[PDB]
Amino acid sequence: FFSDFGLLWYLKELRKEEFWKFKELLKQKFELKPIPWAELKKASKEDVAKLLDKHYPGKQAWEVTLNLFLQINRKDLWTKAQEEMRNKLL
Repeated sequence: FFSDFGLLWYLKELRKEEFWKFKELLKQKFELKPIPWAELKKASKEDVAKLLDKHYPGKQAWEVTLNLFLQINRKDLWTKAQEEMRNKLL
């Protein structure tokens, strides 16, 4: 939860139907290659965090997750996460 690049801290806060929509959007500018649905179909929140690190180096994993936070109506997590990042500039 406390790893310097870890997103699981934010992913755990998704409601059950927010998490499912997050996974749905991971399947589809977002030029990169999507995660297969095979991995996503059964994937818990812990599975997704691992899958985001497998398929996207850290900088991209964050950019995709932040953007998806905005699309599933979780602005609060988008701004909490930005805040963690900006705070490390101090």
